[PDB]
Order: sequence, then structure tokens, then C-alpha cells
Amino acid sequence: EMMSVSDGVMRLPLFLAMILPVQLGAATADA
Amino acid sequence: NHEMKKYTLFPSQFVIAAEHTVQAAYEAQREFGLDLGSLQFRTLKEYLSHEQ
Repeated sequence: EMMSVSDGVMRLPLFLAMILPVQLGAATADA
Repeated sequence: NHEMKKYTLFPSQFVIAAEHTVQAAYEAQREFGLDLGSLQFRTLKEYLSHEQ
């Protein structure tokens, strides 16, 4: 609750990165 | 359609200290000529990495 004890700070997060889905496919055209 | 999710991170802490008296330090320095302070500092620095 107090600023001196160093736990009363609210803190804020960070975004870092974002992950997108991987591609899809198959190799069956040889036959 | 598509859906999304979330994940989070947060770190931790550590602390370690060393202590040596004056009487015993002077006695050891007189008897053997060592250096308790340097030895303690080096042991602290080594063990800090070793434990992790």
C-alpha cells in the first residue's frame, strides 16, 4: 500500500510478440 | 473462424551475504597471513552462479 515497501507500485505489462497459425499442405500429387 | 489466447511471464529474486568478525580475522591474518574478506567475496560470487 505504501510506496517505500516497493510492493505498492501497480506495475504494467508488456506486449512482446504475437503468434500466427502455421501453413497447411500435403504432398500427394506424385501418384 | 479463429480464436486467440494469452500467456504471461514474471521473474524472481535471490539474496546472499557473508560475515566475518574482526578478532578472528586478525588472529587468522597474524597466524597464517590469509585474506578472509577476499576469500569470502570470491566464494559468494562463485556460489551465486553455481546454485542457479
